[PDB]
Amino acid sequence: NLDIIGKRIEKIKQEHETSWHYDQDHPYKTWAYHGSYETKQTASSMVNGVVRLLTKPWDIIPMVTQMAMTFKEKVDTRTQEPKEGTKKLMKITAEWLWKELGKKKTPRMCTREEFTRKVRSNAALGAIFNKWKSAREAVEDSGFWELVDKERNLHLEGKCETCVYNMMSRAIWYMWLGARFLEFEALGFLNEDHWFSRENSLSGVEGEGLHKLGYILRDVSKKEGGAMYADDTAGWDTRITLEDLKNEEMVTNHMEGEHKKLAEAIFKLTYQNKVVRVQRPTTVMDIISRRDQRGSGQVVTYGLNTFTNMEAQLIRQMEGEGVFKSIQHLTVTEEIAVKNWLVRVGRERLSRMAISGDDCVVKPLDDRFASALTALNDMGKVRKDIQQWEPSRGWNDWTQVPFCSHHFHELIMKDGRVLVVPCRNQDELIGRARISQGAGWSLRETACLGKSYAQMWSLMYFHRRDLRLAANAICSAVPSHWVPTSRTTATHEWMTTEDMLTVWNRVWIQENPWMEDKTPVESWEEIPYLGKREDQWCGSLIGLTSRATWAKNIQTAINQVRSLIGNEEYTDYMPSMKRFRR
Ligand SMILES: Fc1ccc(NC2CCOCC2)nc1
Ligand SMILES: [Zn+2]
Ligand SMILES: [Zn+2]
Repeated sequence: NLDIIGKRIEKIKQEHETSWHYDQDHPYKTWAYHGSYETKQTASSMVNGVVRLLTKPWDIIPMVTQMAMTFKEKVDTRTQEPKEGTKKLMKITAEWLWKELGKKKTPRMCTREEFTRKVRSNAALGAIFNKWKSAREAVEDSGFWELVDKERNLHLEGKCETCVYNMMSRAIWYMWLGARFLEFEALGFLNEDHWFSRENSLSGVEGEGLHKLGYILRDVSKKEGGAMYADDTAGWDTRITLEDLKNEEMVTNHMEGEHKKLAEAIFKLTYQNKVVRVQRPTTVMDIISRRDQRGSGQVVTYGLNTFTNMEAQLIRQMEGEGVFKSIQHLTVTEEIAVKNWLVRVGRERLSRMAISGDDCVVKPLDDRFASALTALNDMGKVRKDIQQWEPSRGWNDWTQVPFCSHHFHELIMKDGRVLVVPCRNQDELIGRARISQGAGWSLRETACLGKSYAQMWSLMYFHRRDLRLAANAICSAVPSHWVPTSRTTATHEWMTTEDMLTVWNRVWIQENPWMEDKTPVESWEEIPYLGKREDQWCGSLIGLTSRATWAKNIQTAINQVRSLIGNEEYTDYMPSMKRFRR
């Protein structure tokens, strides 16, 4: 309690000393309360007019249009302590997993220089507005780094003053850029040096890209075993136990010198003890603490989520295989059986999984996995939309498994080569491309965001008739040389001014390890679509009157957007499609 968080609390107390009141009508049951103080403020979703003008048929589809319009009672729940058998399974598994992840990697500190390059090329690092405007300005000023230095030396002393979370099934915990630096310095190596790559972790997919995930799931499907399981956890971040946070900290056992002490302090002072500020309407700022749950930077959150998910799923596999009999207590010889399973088959069992933070697919040895629920439930990783003790539904076909919000099709080219392509309901793809975040967008910046979605569709979703047509229309309506942009950046090969056919060939043919024949494709007409009925099943409007009129009259829509943008240099991309080619 207060010896580790007090200083941070003490400090905030004084910045609002003409406001501090121990409110008595405070809602928190599971968050420890400390006090309140005066504040007054809230960024909703804006429409991208370039994408909307070129997707007119979707103006009357509520699944698209409702996406642009508009539980914090899950953060305020608690998770019971796991039993001694569960705690032992996790500690053995975590010890073993860090060693395996560390065999071909060296933990190291990330640098001011690396941090500065990050901010000067924009990533969602989750900082705040104060003393400096943007992140870009604070990183150039030496005052900031003196602030960073004071905290840095405070952390080496086992103490914390300024590392405080700000809240805003989603809950995002912003910190000041300084606290974000110190987290990146100590733990950025997990992401920067690709600890969760598939090559390094066997279960992981970090840095893969949507064009690889289907091939990875098809490779898991080739293993002998049972159904493919893809259980979602109900609110994963809220189910992270203090025992989980202590198993994650064991990465520090692999460190040395300064780095070890700096990493130990992030885990002790900011992860295993937290201070948060929350906006209440009744409008005060509440200063609450708790020891458990996930509240880190989103990039460190991804790697530690992947780690603890890999651990949980290996333990569920051990349970299905009868490695241990009960979670109440491991015998002395059960401990040696678990250790020996890990050493003997651990790497094979990791290769049976695809894990992306809280998202997993597992192809276990057999279907005993389906009813192996005691460890999973007792670790607190309770499955979503199924009754606590009901067996998991198994998927018989890798093409029907959900993963990273997608499913995957096998698509055969006219020349016999096999593509495994990513897919999701087309209403979701169109509805997302019609949304922008934040204020002060010029027409040119709105156009370049539309172009980013269009190029993503040409590379990932070329097999959907409506998206290849709409992508060609947007790229025809935006000036040819204008550069695609985003405000929150997986691999993003569509973010380029290179010819999209050249990028398609590099991604799907040249650099694709599942494609033996490297013959380049010479035109978009060589590049296939889903079957017409499969395209409709996944949300295509082909066969509707609205869609036929849109496709026939597309040059009129393109010219409407060109007239709004004005006299600029444009290319007509529609003749790359058979139907507009004379
Ligand atoms: F590009 C296309 C693709 C399909 C289509 N219509 C067909 C959809 C399936 O039932 C027969 C008609 N029109 C244009
Ligand atoms: Zn601190
Ligand atoms: Zn599909």
